[PDB]
This record gives sequence, structure tokens and C-alpha cells, in this order.
Amino acid sequence: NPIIFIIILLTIMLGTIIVMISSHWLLVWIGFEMNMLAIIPIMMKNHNPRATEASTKYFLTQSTASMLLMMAVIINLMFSGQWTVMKLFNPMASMLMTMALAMKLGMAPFHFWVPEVTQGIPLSSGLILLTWQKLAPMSVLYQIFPSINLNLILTLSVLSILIGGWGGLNQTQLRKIMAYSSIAHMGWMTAVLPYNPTMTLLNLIIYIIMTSTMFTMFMANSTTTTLSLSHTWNKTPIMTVLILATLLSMGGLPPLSGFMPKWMIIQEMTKNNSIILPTFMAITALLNLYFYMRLTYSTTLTMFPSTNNMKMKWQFPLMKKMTFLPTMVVLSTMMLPLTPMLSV
Amino acid sequence: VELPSLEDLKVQEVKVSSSVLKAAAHHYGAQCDKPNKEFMLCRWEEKDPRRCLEEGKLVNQCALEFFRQIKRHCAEPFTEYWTCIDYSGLQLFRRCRKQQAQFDECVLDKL
Amino acid sequence: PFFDVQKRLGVDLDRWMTIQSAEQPHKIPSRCHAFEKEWIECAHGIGSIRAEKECKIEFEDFRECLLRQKTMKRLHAIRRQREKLIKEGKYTPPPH
Amino acid sequence: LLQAEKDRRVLQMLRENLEEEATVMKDVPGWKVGESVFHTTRWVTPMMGELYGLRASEEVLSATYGFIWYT
Amino acid sequence: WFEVLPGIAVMGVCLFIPGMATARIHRFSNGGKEKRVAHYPYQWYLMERDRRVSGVNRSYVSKGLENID
Amino acid sequence: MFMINILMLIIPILLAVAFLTLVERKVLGYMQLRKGPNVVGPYGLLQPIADAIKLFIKEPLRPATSSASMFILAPIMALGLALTMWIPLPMPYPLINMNLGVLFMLAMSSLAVYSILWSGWASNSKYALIGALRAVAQTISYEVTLAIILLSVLLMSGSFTLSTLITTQEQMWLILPAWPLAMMWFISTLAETNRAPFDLTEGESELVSGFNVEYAAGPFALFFMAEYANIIMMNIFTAILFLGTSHNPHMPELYTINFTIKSLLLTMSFLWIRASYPRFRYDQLMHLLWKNFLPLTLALCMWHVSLPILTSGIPPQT
Amino acid sequence: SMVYMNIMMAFTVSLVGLLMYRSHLMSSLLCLEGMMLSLFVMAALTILNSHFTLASMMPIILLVFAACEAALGLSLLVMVSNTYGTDYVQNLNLLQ
Amino acid sequence: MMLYIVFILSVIFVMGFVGFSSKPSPIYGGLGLIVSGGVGCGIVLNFGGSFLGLMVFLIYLGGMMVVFGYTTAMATEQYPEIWLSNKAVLGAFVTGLLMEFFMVYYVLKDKEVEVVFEFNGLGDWVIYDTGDSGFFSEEAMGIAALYSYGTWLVIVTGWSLLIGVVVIMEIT
Amino acid sequence: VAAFLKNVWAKEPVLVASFAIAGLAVILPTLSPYTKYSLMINRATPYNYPVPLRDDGNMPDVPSHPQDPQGPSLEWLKRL
Amino acid sequence: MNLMLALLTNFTLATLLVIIAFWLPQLNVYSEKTSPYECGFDPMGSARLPFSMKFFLVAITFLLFDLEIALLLPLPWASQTANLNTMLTMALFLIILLAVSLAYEWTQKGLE
Ligand SMILES: CCCCCCCCCCCCCCCCCC(=O)OC[C@H](COP(=O)(O)OCCN)OC(=O)CCCCCCCCCCCCCCCCC
Repeated sequence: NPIIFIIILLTIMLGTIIVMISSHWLLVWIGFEMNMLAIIPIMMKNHNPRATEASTKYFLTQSTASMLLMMAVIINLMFSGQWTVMKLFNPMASMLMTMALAMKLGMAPFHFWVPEVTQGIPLSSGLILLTWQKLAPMSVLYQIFPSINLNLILTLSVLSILIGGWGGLNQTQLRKIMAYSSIAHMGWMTAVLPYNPTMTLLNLIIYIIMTSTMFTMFMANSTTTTLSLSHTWNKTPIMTVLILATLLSMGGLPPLSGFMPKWMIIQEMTKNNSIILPTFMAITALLNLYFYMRLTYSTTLTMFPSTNNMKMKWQFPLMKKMTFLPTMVVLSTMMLPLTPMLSV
Repeated sequence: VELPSLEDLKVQEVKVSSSVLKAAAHHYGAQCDKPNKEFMLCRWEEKDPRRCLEEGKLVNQCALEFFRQIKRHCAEPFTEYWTCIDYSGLQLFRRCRKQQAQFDECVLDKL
Repeated sequence: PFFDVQKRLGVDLDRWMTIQSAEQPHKIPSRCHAFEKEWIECAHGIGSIRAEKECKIEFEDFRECLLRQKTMKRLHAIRRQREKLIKEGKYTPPPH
Repeated sequence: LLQAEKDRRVLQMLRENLEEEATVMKDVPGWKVGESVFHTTRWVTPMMGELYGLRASEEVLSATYGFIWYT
Repeated sequence: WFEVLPGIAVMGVCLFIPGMATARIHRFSNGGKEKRVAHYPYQWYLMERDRRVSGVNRSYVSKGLENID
Repeated sequence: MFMINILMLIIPILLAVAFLTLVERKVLGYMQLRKGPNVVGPYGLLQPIADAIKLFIKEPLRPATSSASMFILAPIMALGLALTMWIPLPMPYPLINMNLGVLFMLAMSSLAVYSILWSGWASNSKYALIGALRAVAQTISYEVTLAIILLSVLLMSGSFTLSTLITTQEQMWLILPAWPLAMMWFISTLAETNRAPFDLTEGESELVSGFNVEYAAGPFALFFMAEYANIIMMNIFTAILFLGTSHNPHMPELYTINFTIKSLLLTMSFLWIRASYPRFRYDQLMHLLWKNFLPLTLALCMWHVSLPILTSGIPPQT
Repeated sequence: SMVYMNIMMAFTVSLVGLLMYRSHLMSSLLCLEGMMLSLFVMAALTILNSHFTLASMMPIILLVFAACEAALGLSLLVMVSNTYGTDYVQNLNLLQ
Repeated sequence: MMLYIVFILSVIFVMGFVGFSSKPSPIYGGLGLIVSGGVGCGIVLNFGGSFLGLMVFLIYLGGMMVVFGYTTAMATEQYPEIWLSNKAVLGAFVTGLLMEFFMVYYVLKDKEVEVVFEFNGLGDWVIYDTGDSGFFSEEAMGIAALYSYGTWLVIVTGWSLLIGVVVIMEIT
Repeated sequence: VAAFLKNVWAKEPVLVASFAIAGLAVILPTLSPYTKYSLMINRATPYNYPVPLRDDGNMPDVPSHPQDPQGPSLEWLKRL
Repeated sequence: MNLMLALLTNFTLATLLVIIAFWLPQLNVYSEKTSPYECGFDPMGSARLPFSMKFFLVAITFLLFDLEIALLLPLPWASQTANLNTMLTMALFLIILLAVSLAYEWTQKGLE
């Protein structure tokens, strides 16, 4: 058992490396066709009657998601009959690309899914791996980038960062609260995308870090919000200053780095003299903050320590690379006008 | 578009079956090569087999006198030779091997 | 992000199956083959953003070599020059 | 030799499918005699519908489908 | 031991018909010459030619050398 | 008259599959020390005209509990893919010439078992229900033993057609060179078509009667005439794919004469077994295929691949 | 010409109410595993009527996963109806 | 046996689907496929591609479907039924069947109606061939065997299958 | 270890005949010099049609008449 | 054009012969009592067909070994090439990729 789990868990990125490296429409099929083939067993490990009524609601929702694509590959094999990877030469291709590809990322619609999977996968360990599948598709959209109907990729955006915002205010389980507001940050990076498509990646990396360092923190035992109350008077208080040094930075406030994507993105989205778009995005991520406040009023307010609960033992988890990230998830704003000229 | 008239057409096509046409067919081209390789170059080198019709009547011509040659000297061993190969399926060349000399007795020798 | 490793080092992953004219092992062509080497010759040193408003000629017929989209219509419109008048004279042809 | 027989068979074939077209009607909202559906000019092997017209009886059926389904 | 020798001779002959039927229909339909076979589109291309030049319509009648004199 | 060359085939064969049933119990008679159907003939050769007529007089019940829509389309098959498969089969002149046709058998060898799964399910419960399920399961695991060891030799002959396969066996009876394989070409067709030593599908011992149990005299002649339309064909195949005769562009007739005096010897093998060996108890039955038959069949494939390449041998085809 | 509008109307086999529903999941999963042949055949013509000669393998690779993968997702449909005995899409339990 | 023997297959094919694209009690689902698959492998056997057609029988229609049919005894439905008998299934059917029919009616029932359905002519198979040719194994997919140029195409498919079993050795 | 190799051959002498042929077909193609003949034959079979090149000056070899001295020796096979 | 003449000929003898056997005496005037006496020698048999697994895998287990011996199929056409080493080096991979896929699962067949 333990060897293969590193053979499987290696083949994933090999599934997404053929995606970013390829010239050829067939391979970007095979490429993220073998994720939906090689993801599935990870969900399983404890063999419960959710994961198996989960990965089957995932499966057939990434099965068609793929299988439409192959229909919008073979359209422009008719017209122009030249594969490769470039604008799609025909409008029924793209409109059948981008709004059937939004299924893997899920955007504004096509998410009754992201909460039905991320919730109740019995395996919370990760579930950090659902930051790969954000990274396979984008590595198409960066290439196809000069063909979109342009009235759409905004219309799935602006109906998203809204709909993923309101989704959570009503939520308690904190695997969902990350599930929600992970549709949100898919609102900023594909709203930009036709204007200057780098300063997207900028929001893509700053995102992979911040959501990454959450989970590694949410791993000790933590599950439900009211199990993060029994946290500071039990496990360690140096944990609580952390979970307050990020959850605030993730909606973002200018002295932190969470403010770094917006601050740069709007340099771009005006200067193109669209100033009536970004406020409504800029202003809607506001009530995206009221999850985190009211999440953060759980742990610093000393709320009814659990019960007589005596944990005298020390810890032996793997914090691996957590002792770094919230010095790069926070303090990087003072550093960089690199991100626009570094990855470019 | 410009197409030539109906003329320089209706020319003399060699009219023979597909069994006899493969009977000699072999001594045929190796010894001729006067128009034909050259006639390829009036196609491959420059395409549009419309601008080049001329050698087409030269290469078609070489055949005419060829089968007109053979009728004078020996048609008797030939007529019997392309009968066997015309006894049929696949038109093998390994059945008539015996008679191959009888046709080629004096052809390589006499003429 | 499209790294293009097969450019740096030597290997060919695909790059061969890619277009309509490359090799075809015994050297046999496609039907519209001859219009590729015409249309690629157009946009190469171009940066493709002016290509759309520059070449566009060598492309269109190429799209009309491929589907035969028009020649099939001017054809289907001979069925209206004849075969409404069949009774009205000029049977056309004489057989043979 | 074999080929120099064919090329003549199609050029003969277009002419009759033109000269016996242009004498069908000359219409004022008609077409010029033997225009080109393309802009470019060179010899491009014609489509089946070019050689055989709407004729479409039998010897066609033995041409396109002739080889397939049988000797 | 012998009584089975008749039992064969029914099944045996009944398989010696279908091999002699098709063999002698082809030889009969095309008049003495085994049926042509077209596997590859080149091979066909001579028959559908030879139909044109033969005498009228068929592929099984060869002209011969005196045809063109 | 191409339509009278066909109907001259379908009819004259239904006599063999009929008069096999007689030589069934004569040959298997003298293994037992006795004589075979005798009183009625006089020699017996007249038995099968009386047997074909008792069934269709005898009343054809249907179970009250059946689904009649499936209880027809299924047997309306067991007599097609048995009589279609005969089509492109050279003796010497096949009725059809199929370019790659050898592959076409596996197409029709694979599509018959989907007429077992219908019938046994079409009717009813556990003697034909799970009893027609687990004869599916053995019938598909004896293909992978097959298509490979059919594909082996075809490296040793060059193409997929059957007109080449008379040419290559000229003076070499293709059974020398791969005799290890040839064995497995035999135990397959005997295991796949449900015959003696692996008998389970049709029941005698392991169950009452497999898959035949419901059909009364009416339909059950078809199967009992279908199941014997496969057995004399695979065995009228093996001997075009191994023991070759020598074509004769002159006396075609002497080809078939010497050809039925082989394929008709060969067949009398599934009768010469059935007197002899017992059955396998379905575990041992598949359990002996993966473990045992298969590893070789792969291994030899790694061998007949290289042997041409390593001798400059490569057979003259595309 | 016409064979490109059939089969296309066939590739609206998706029809999605009958892609996830209603119960007997095996009917849903079925119209999926036959959503191919609308992808296959359609791409076994355009490749063929014009001689590409190279992409001709692609049709083969459109099955080799379409069988491999769609045969995976069958597996789960045992795990669902192992613990039940009826598939019946009407199991919702994990909610939101 | 006219020139329309292709157009008569597909419109049986297109009707091959709508049987199982609604809701037929999926022991008849198969019988909506093996007809569709059959006629499907039918259409492809024209055009000259042959080997690539005759495989769908071997690898899919013959081999795959049987697994689809070897289960639905394990998921086994309770007391199957002849489809279109019910009022739930029958209602959804025809409106599909007519929708191409009423399409196929005046798509061309006349000179042309109108534009979008008028640029497809019919009846000679105008495109269906070109000229003549030589022969390589045929010309086309006769050479479908590339263990030459194709390699990085195989070795993924070659490797992607090898993991197919490991995943399925577990959850099983 | 040879006692092992004789104590699996008293129990499962089956797959051993597969391994025995599993190798011994991998090894040998790198040995016998008959190979690489195999690659020369297979390159010289003219599937296509040779097209004559243009001769101005050189013309290294290969005159108009083919049977004249032209090019390499392929007749090492005819005697073979 | 004569293939379909050689197919619909074959079925039409078969699809005939069902009715002249099944149907013809089926309307005969004999008794044929409706009594629920049928379904021989397991008289009643009221159950669902239960899931029995080692019945199931022998479906899946095949389907995958099946695929690649479609991939493996065009060897004998590919034995005619230019550079052949990319064949023998490559051809022999599929096989060993097949045979490996055995050896793993071979730890557990169960009762197959
Ligand atoms: C350098 C070049 C290479 C050199 C290689 C050297 C030689 C290697 C080649 C040898 C391979 C031969 C064939 C493969 C071996 C035979 C198959 C086999 O392994 O059978 C093993 C079988 C297992 O039995 P066992 O392990 O003992 O377990 C039961 C214990 N109660 O034990 C058995 O006995 C099973 C016996 C077979 C089972 C069915 C028999 C039924 C009767 C059919 C026999 C008819 C076949 C005869 C062939 C006819 C050919 C025309």
C-alpha cells in the first residue's frame, strides 16, 4: 500500500505536466483525462458511505466536463483542420470551450458541486490537492487567451464572486467555508483574463499559498467552527495569533499581502477605462469578508473551553513548510513590484 | 478558367485488356525511356497537367509502335504467353515461368 | 503557462502530427495540401495580430478548398438552370 | 503511360461537362462561362461533382462506390 | 466397425457440394476464367478501365493483340 | 445467379449438421463396444429424417413467466452468426473476398455469446438465470487466450487475408514451426464452444441441463442445430490456418477433395475426446487459464515478433 | 454534406435530464458510454474523407480511454448499489 | 441499393439513439446500442476506412458492451419491462422522432428552404471521393501502424492503462 | 541459489518455461550479426516511385541508362 | 453490392424458421393448461439476484486486458518500415506493460 500512494500521488502532476507542456489538442485531452482517472482513489481511503456518494457526484460532473471539450476540439478540426493550440477559428468552438470548461474550475454556475464534494469527503488531510485542478485548466486559458466572446467570461465571473460570496454567510462547517470563497477567488482571476493576462497568475500564486496555509493549520484535529473555540485554551495560543494573522489577510487589508492582488489588478482594469466594472467587484468582496470576521470572533473570545479536556501530550503531526508560509503570506507586500515583471 | 478545345483528343489509345497489358510491360519500359521519364518531369516539376499535354502524345506514341512492332515479328509465342497469365486471379507471374522463355526465346535474341 | 521545453532541448513530443502537410510516411499528399504551403508562407514573420487583417485571402479560399462550401452551391444552382425546364426544351445532353 | 491516358480523360471530361453546359442556357442573371470558384489560379484536381454532373444514374454508382464492395 | 463407414459418406459429400458449387459458378459466370479480385484501388483501376475497352460492357472479355492491329 | 450460389451453401450444410448427430453415436458407439442406430435405417443413415420431424410436431410450450419479446430475437441469432460466419471462408474460392477478413471471424466469434446472455436471462430463475450468467464468464476469458495466439502466426505470414494463408503453407504445413502454439489453438475452441472436457455450459453433471432447459421441441432444434454449426466451422478453419492444402489452379476440385479428408478427420476429435475425459469444477476451469495457459501466450508473442526480424525473414506483406 | 447533420442530432444524446436521471442510474451512465460514437464517428469522417493519413490513429485513441475510463466509473456504481441493491438516483444524503 | 444507401443508414442511426436516450428499462438499453453501434460501424465501412471500422465490433461493441450487460444482473432491476408500453416513457419519444422528421420533411422538400439548411446539396455524393490513386495497404488508414513516428503518443496510453488496474484493484 | 532454481522446478515448471523464453528473446537481438542485414533489406524495397534528379555538372554518379554503372550494390542479396 | 444480398438472405431463413416452429403448433387445438406448473424443478424461487463479486471482477478484469490487444493489433502491418529499431524497442514495451499488469493483481485473484 504505502509505495503506490506515492506512485498515484506522483502521476497526478504528471497528468497536469502534459497539460502545460504540449502543442497538440489531443494531448490536452489525454492530459486532464487521466486526472479524473487518477484522482478517484485518494477520496476513498477510509471507505465510508459519503466519499463513495461523493466521488460519484464528482465523477460524472468531471466526466461530461471533459467529454464536451472533445466535442469542441473536433469542431475546428473541420474548419481549418489544423490542431495545435491557438484561437479556435470558429465561435461554436470557444463558446463550447469556455463555458463547458468552467465545470472543472467551477465558476458562477456549474457549482452545486464544489460544496457537495469538499464537504464530507471523509479525508480532510487533503483536499489540498484540489488546488491542482485550479492549475490544470488555467494553463489552457492562458494559451487560448485571444479568443473569447468577451461578454461571457465576465458574465460567469461577475455572477460568481457574488454567488460564492453569499453562499457561505449561512455556513458553519469550515470545510464548506473554504469551499465557498474558493469560487470567489475564481472571480478575480478570470475577470481580468482578456486584459493583460499576467497579473492573473499573480492572483493565482498568492492564492495557492494562502489557501494552502489554511489547511495545514486546520490540520491538527480541527473540523467544525465550534471545535475551533476549544482551541486556544487547549492546544496552544500561538496557534490563535496565526489563524487571526491570515483569515484577516485573506479577504485582505492593505498592510498585509492579501491586498496585493487587488491593488495591482485595478491598475490594470482601469487604464482600460472600465471603471464601472471593478467597483462592483471591489465592493462585493467586502461582504466576502464577513465570513472571516465572525469566524475570527470564535477563537479570540475565549468561548466556553470545551469541557474538562486535558491534553498534556505534545504534537507529532507534519507541519511541513507551515513554519514558513505566514511569513510569505503576510509580509510580502512591502517587498514586490516584481510579480508583474517577474513571472511574465 | 481556360480549357483546350475538343481537339488533340480522340487520339489513338492503346486498346488492350489488362491481362495483355501486363504481359510484356516489362521489356517495354526499361528499353524505351525516350519520352516517359522526361514526361514525368513535365508533370512533377511543373504541375497543372493542362499546360503539359504535348509529350502525352509522345509517350502514348511510343507504345503504339511498340505493340505495332511486336505484331510483325513474333505474335505467336506472345499470344500463347499472355493466355496463361490471363488464366486468372491476381495475375501471378510465377505460374507462367515455364513459358517465359518461349516468348523471350528470340525477342531478346532476334530483334 | 506554455513552457515549450521541446524547443530548448532536442526531443519531439508531437510537432509532427500537427498540421496537414508534414511527412505522410510514403509521401502521399492530402487534397488541400497545396494550399497549406501557400497559407503558412503568408503569416510566419507576422505576429498574428495583424495577420487577421492582413492575409485573409490565402486563408478564405483555403477554407473553401476544405469544405467545398461554395462550389457546391453554384453546383446545386445548375439543378435550377436545367431540371426546371426539362419539358420546355433542350433535354441536354444527347446521349451518349 | 497509364497516367498519360487519364489526364486526357478528365480534360475531355470537363469540356463536355462545360461545352454541354454553356449551351444549356445563357441567362442574363446567369454565370459567366467557366469562371473559378476560387481567387487563385492553377490546376486543382476536381471534385466528383465536377466530372459527373447531376447525371447520377448508374455508371456513377459504379465509379464512386465501384472499388468498395467488390471486384 | 464398418457400419460407421456409411455414416461418414453423408456428411462428407454434403461438404463437397459447397466447394464445387462456387468454384463452378465463377468459372461458369465468367466463362472459363477464375474471378478477378480487387484488393487494392490500383488493381481495381484496370478492370473499370477494361470494362470500357472490352467489347461492350464486361470485364471478362480480353481484346488481344490484333484488336489494335 | 449469385443468389443461387448462396442458397446452395446454406442448404447443403444443414445436412452435415443433421447427419453429424448420427455419426455422433456410431463412433461414440464403438468406443463403448456396441453398434449405433441400426434398426431404422437399414444402416441408420435414415435416422435423421425421422428425428427432424418429431420435434416440430411436438408442442412448443412457453413459460407463463417469460418475456416473449426476448424469447425470439435471441434464437433468431443462434442461427445467423452461425450461418454468416461461413461466408468468407476459402475452399478454395470463398464466396466473399474480404481484404482483412481474418479479423472478421473474431467479430463474429465475439458476438455470439451475447445471444447466450439473452436467452438464459430472457426466461426465468436460477437454473437458467445464474446458470446462464456464469457460462458467460468462462466464454469471454478464453478469447484472450485466442486473439493472441491467432495474432502470433500472422507475424509469420504477413497479412490479414486468407488468400495469402494458402500461399505461405505451401510446402511447410504451418504446424511444424509453432507446434507449441497449435496445442493451445485446439484447447481453446474446445473450451470456448462448450464441448466435452470443459463441458459446464450445457449441463449434465454440474446442473440439470444448461441453457437448453426451457426450450421444448419447437425452438430447441435451432440451438441443437446452432451449437453444431459452430463446431464444424472452427474445425473447418483450423485446417485453413494450420494444415494447409496445396492449391491447384487447374483441378480446383482436387483441392476440396483432399480438404474435406482433413477437416473431417480433425473434427472427429471432439467426438474421440468426449468418450474419454471428465469435468473441471468451474474454479479449476478459469483458474487454469490466467495462471497457466496465458503467461506462455504472451511469452511466445515476444518470440515470434523477433524471429523474423532476427533472420532478415520479414514476410512480404503490408 | 448531409451526413454531418446526421450524425450530429445524435450527439445531442446528452440530454441531461436523461444524463443524470431519472432513476436506474444505469440508464444515465449508459447514454454516457454511448455519448461516444457521436464523438468517434463524427471524427472518423472528417479525418477520413480528406486524407490526413496521420491523425488516423486518433480515432483509436478516442476509444482506448472512452472504454478505460467509463469502465472505471462503472465501479462506483457497484459501491452505491452494493450497500443498497437499488441505484435509484434519488439517494441525496450528502447535502447542500 | 441506390446512391442513398448511406443517408438511409444514418437516419436509422440517429433513430438508433433516441430509443435509449430517453428511459428504457436498461435491459433494452443494450438493444438501443448494438443497433446503433452496428449501423455506426456500418457507415464507417464506406469511405474506404475499413480496419478502423471492423475494430469497433471487436474492442467495444463485442467486447465492452458485454460488461455493461454482464452487470445489470448485479445491479439487477426489479421485474423488467417492455419500454414504450408505459405512459412515462412513451410521452417523451415522438416529439424527438418528429423533430428530425419535420426537419427532414421541409429541410429540403422543395427547391430550397431556406438558407442554413439549403447549403447542403444531396445525391451524387459530391465530395465522397476524389480522382483515382495508387495503393498503400490501401491508401488511407491502411497505414494506421506507427511504432515509428508515434511514440510519446503510445507511451502515455501505454502507461496510463497500467495504472487502470491499480486503482481498481483497490476500491474493489 | 541453484538449490532454489531446482526446487521451483519440482513444483511449478510452467511459468519457468515462460521466463526461460521471456529473456533469451530480449538478449539475442543484440548478438547475432544476421541482424542489421534485416535493416538493409527492409530499407531498399521501392514502395514509391524513384524520381530522377536534375543533373548540371555533378551528377556524382548514376547515368541516364540505369544498367550502366550508377550506384550501390544491392545484388549481395541475389547471391544470398 | 452483393454483400447485403448475402446477409438478409441468411436471417430471412432464420427469422422465418422461428414462426414455422414456434408459432405453427402454438395455435394448435391441444389442451395447454394455464396452471402455474411451469418453471421446472425450482418451483417458486422468490428473490432478487444478489450481488456476488467474484462473478463481477471477471468482467472488469478482462475488459482492460482487452484494450491494448487492440493497441497491439497493428504489428504485422508495422513490420514493414524505415527505421525498425523504434519498433522492436517499442513493440516489446506494450507486452511487458501488459504482463506487468498481471503480476500485480496476481497476488489476489481470489476464486476466479
Ligand atoms: C530455449 C527455448 C525454450 C525452451 C523451453 C523448454 C520447454 C518449455 C515449454 C514448456 C511449456 C509446455 C506447455 C506449458 C506447460 C503445460 C501447462 C502447465 O503448466 O500445466 C501445469 C498444470 C498445473 O498442475 P499443478 O501445478 O500440478 O497443480 C495441480 C495439483 N493438484 O499441471 C498439469 O499437468 C496440467 C495439464 C494440462 C491440463 C489439461 C490437460 C487436459 C488434456 C489435454 C491434453 C491434450 C493436449 C496435447 C497436445 C496436442 C497437440 C496437437
